[PDB]
Amino acid sequence: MTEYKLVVVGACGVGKSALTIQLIQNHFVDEYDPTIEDSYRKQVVIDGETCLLDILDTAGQEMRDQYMRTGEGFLCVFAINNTKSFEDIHHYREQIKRVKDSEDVPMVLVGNKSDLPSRTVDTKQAQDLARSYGIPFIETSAKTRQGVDDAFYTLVREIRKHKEK
Ligand SMILES: CCC(=O)N1CC2(CCN(c3nc(NC4CCN(C)CC4)nc4c(F)c(-c5c(C)ccc6[nH]ncc56)c(Cl)cc34)CC2)C1
Ligand SMILES: Nc1nc2c(ncn2[C@@H]2O[C@H](COP(=O)(O)OP(=O)(O)O)[C@@H](O)[C@H]2O)c(=O)[nH]1
Ligand SMILES: [Mg+2]
Repeated sequence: MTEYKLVVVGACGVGKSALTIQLIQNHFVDEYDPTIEDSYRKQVVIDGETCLLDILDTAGQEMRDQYMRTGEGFLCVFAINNTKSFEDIHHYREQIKRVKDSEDVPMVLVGNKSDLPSRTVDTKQAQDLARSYGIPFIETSAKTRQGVDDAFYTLVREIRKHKEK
């Protein structure tokens, strides 16, 4: 069983906890406690490989540098109806680059809440940013579970592309 250490980063309220809960439990949580920062496991077969995913759901206030230093891949999450959350991505990416001392860190940009009407961040802005960074862009809904598996599996794939597993 190969382990993958994943970290989910991004602003409060973008749906980090809700995505993580969906992947594991196939349940959408309407409110999940914003101060619960924890680590979750999921055994999944991806491309004929039994993976044990170790997902840190970041939370709390602004041991951290430990998961950040050793995490193999990062989900950088904004909400499509939260312009500030999107603007914040630059900071998360910068800081991840710093800790890894690398422009090439396995990462996926996730634009969540795709079910909500009238996005304030359009797919073009999100694609432009992902392209600049050399990373995939995936739109999700934790509410409906759409793109949720795609985000996490694509991250596992970006990790493999970077390093032997
Ligand atoms: C509602 C509760 C919830 O859901 N939360 C998730 C939550 C968001 C706030 N968080 C962070 N915020 C800020 N800074 C600010 C100031 C100005 N900007 C523009 C935006 C935020 N920096 C952060 C940061 F640098 C890192 C980080 C990175 C990337 C890389 C290596 C690292 N080593 N050590 C920290 C760190 C991490 Cl991991 C989080 C925050 C932490 C975790 C709280
Ligand atoms: N419509 C909708 N609401 C969502 C989605 N993801 C999360 N939410 C809601 O947005 C709020 C913040 O979600 P949460 O998962 O706690 O975000 P976090 O602060 O980044 O962990 C919660 O009320 C969720 O129910 C989504 O895809 N769609
Ligand atoms: Mg949370």
